[PDB]
Amino acid sequence: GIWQLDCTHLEGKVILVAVHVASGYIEAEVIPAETGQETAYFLLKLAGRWPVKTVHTDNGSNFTSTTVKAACEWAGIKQEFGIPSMNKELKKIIGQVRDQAEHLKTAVQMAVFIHNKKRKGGIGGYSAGERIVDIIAT
Amino acid sequence: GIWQLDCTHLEGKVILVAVHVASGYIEAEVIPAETGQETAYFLLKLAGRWPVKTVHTDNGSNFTSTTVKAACEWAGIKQEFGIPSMNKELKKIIGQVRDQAEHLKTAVQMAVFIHNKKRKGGIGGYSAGERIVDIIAT
Ligand SMILES: C#Cc1oc2ccc(C)cc2c1CC(=O)O
Ligand SMILES: C#Cc1oc2ccc(C)cc2c1CC(=O)O
Repeated sequence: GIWQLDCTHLEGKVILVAVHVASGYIEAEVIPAETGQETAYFLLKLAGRWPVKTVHTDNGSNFTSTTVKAACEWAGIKQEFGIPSMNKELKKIIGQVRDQAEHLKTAVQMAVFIHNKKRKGGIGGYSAGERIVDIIAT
Repeated sequence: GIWQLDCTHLEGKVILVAVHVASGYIEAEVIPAETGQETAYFLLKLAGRWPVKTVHTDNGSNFTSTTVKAACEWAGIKQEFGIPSMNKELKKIIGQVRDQAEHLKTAVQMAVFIHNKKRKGGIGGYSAGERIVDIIAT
């Protein structure tokens, strides 16, 4: 149930990125402007899909949102400070698709798709999408 | 990889619902007004998360959207006509939470959460969320 949440920026829009740490599986979303509400909405969606026990963030923003607090509590997500390359390689894949899409969000989702379905170096072993299912099945 | 897509309506807003047929797992989203684009966006998101091989719909709307067609083709989703209670029991769970939320979409996601994490009749056996992971792990 361990995730990292961070955010990243492109064409002046904010991309929320959750990583399932043991798998490298990602979910992402383009949000209107870093709000408590939208982070809360993304958390509640993610927790309804996967076991989400602990979310690790690297700064204080998410500790100051009333709605994130209520989402955390509603869904039983521990907020934990501290995070003991992803953003970067998702952007490479976004640039290779960017023109195949009117909306930035469609390119973000095409990039999430490829990241989660790819095999590491293109052959053999498991996708991030397969590893997350394999870890939760065990 | 078999899903059903349908849509439903509440407080004058449209809720897109995908069901993984063997599991009963659901994903849902509140969209602005039944567009090709937003259905396409929802499909591309879903396929990046789960194996999505075939989507079954019960009418023609999704066969007339250029963007749905391109999403289908990009992600390798077969669109199939014909669907050989869900909407209804999701609405019961929405009514029990509706007041716990400013936005309808938050109540939809609280209802998706409970539907996917619940056990059938409250004890024993597996949640829809556990069955989808168990079916794909096998
Ligand atoms: C947008 C948004 C949003 O997402 C959430 C997730 C969990 C909880 C308890 C609350 C919210 C809200 C605000 C609300 O609708 O009450
Ligand atoms: C909104 C939206 C949207 O979602 C998609 C999913 C797959 C594909 C090929 C295209 C789109 C678009 C339109 C676009 O951004 O080109």
